[PDB]
Amino acid sequence: KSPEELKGIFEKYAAKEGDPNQLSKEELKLLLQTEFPSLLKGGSTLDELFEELDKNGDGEVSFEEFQVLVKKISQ
Ligand SMILES: [Ca+2]
Ligand SMILES: [Ca+2]
Repeated sequence: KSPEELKGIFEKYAAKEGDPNQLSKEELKLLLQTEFPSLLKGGSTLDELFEELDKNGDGEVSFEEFQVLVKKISQ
């Protein structure tokens, strides 16, 4: 799924809960569940995965750091 998809995915889901802009750890959950269940051919759990994803801040991800996901979908 191209950059132009994933850009539209991230934004919509980042706005699931109170905040419009970041992906919370518990917000990534729903995202993954709906859109990536078969794509997660790994061992990594949510929290472990989030903790690759979020550079060093610790509360919520945003598209910036989500580009690690955009890489790892080829991984
Ligand atoms: Ca949010
Ligand atoms: Ca962050």
